[PDB]
Amino acid sequence: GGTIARTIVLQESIGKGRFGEVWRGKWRGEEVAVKIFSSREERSWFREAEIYQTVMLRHENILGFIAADNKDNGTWTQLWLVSDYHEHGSLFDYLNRYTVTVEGMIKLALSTASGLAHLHMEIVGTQGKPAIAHRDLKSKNILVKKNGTCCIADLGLAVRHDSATDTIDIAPNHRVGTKRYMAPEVLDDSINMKHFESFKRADIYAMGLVFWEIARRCSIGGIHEDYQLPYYDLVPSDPSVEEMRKVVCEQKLRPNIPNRWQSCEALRVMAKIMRECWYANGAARLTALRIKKTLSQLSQQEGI
Ligand SMILES: COc1ccc(-c2c(-c3ccnc(NC(C)=O)c3)[nH]c3cccnc23)nc1
Repeated sequence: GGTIARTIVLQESIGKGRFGEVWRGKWRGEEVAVKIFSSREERSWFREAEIYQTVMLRHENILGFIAADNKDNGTWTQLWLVSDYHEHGSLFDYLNRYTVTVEGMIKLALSTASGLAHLHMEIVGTQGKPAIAHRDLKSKNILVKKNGTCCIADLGLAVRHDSATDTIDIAPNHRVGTKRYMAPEVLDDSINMKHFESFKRADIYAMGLVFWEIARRCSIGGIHEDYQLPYYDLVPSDPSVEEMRKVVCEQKLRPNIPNRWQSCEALRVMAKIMRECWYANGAARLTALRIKKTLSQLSQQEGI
């Protein structure tokens, strides 16, 4: 029989995904994360398995995929996905529990941008990698590793591009991600979903929101802000597309950038990156590769 799910023992319930239940399990003596889907969720399981098996996807800042498998308990079949386990869990959880140093903030922002740049990058060759857009980037979908760096997770809603024909591998539905992090063009449905670059640009808007969440938690001289989700000051919990659209598209508001972020170079660099991810016009936003370059130049300066 099989050598994956058969030999894994579930230990602790982690929580529920969009589809699938998440667990901490033990495989060959090591801790692993397991996501379990029912038979009726096969389409969601298969699509996530497909994204994680993309040629050349592996990267230090992308969740490490182990395997897709099935497990029959004698009554029903379970569809499994197995990955590396990260004890800190999400960046959302990490930022709620802790404050970070200037060094800590740059490590989190650089690692996030490096993972997104890798996802977004097309690699030519026999073992080429297609460009991939996430479509649901948020702090709850980024995990924090023991070394204080991030890895991008929740790849189930991703879209992949074929550069030669300029085609996207699936027929994309509108507004699939988390409403709070939807880019202006997604909220007002002006996004041209036939152009792959549109999805990459919408991911950068969401990454800007995540950088704002991190920067709030950066403590200098014991001074920092409390943890908040972006737009906590303007929309209810679980906002609708309409509530977000009125704020982001009509009133044209963005998360507030505090005055204290101008007192420190690292916070001035982060604040400038945010403003340049938040442009209503996606074509004006920075690329993930440009952000990675800016933050790498900053990490080198701070001696991280
Ligand atoms: C390809 O296989 C997987 C397996 C698990 C997850 C996954 C994880 C996950 C991963 C690693 N470590 C942890 N660690 C702590 C402490 O939660 C949690 N959290 C989630 C929440 C919702 C949906 N999926 C997930 N994704 C993909």
